[PDB]
Amino acid sequence: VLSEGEWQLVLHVWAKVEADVAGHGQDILIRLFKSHPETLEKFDRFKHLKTEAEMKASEDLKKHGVTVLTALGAILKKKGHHEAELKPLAQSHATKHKIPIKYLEFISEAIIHVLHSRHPGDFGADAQGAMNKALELFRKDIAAKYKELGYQG
Ligand code: HEM
Repeated sequence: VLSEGEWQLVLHVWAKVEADVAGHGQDILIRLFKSHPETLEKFDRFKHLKTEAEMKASEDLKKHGVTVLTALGAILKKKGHHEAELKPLAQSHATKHKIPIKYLEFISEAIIHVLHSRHPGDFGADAQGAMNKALELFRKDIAAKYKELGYQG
C-alpha cells in the first residue's frame, strides 16, 4: 500500500496535471503511440494517423486524451479505495477492447516520462517512486480482474 506521504507526492503532482489535462493527454498518447506502435493498432479511430505531426493535429486524439486522464485522476484520488472505479474499466478493456496488461505497463511509462518533462521541481525521485507505486497498484488490481474473467495478460 502507499503511505499517506507517498499519496501526498502523487496527488501534489496530479493537481498540476489538472492544470492542463488536454496537453498532458496529448503528449502521453503520442509518446505511447511512437514508442510502442502496436498500441495504435488497437484504436480503429486513430489507425490512419502516420506521423507525429498528424497526431499533434488530431482534435479527436486530444479529446480522448482527456477521457483517459480524467478516469485515471478519479482513481488516483480514491487513494487505493478504487474498486467501483476500476471494475468497469477492467471489464471493458479485457473483454471489449482487448488490451493486454503489458500495454497498461507501456502507458504507465509514458505517463511518468511526461510528468517528468513537464514538472521537474515537483517530480523528483521521491515523487517518481511514489507515482510508479500508484501505477503498479492500479495494474495489479486490473490484473486480478483480468484473471477472473479469463484474460489474465
Ligand atoms: C491509464 C489507463 C487507461 C485508462 C484510464 C483507460 C480509460 C479508458 C476510458 C475511460 C474509455 C472509455 C470507456 C470504456 O470503453 O470503458 C476507454 C476506451 C478505450 N480504451 Fe482505454 N484506458 C487506458 C488504457 C488503455 C490503453 C493502454 C489502451 C490501448 C493500448 C486502451 C484502449 C482503449 C480503447 C481501444 C477504447 C475504446 C475507444 C473507442 O471507443 O473507439 N486503453 N479507455
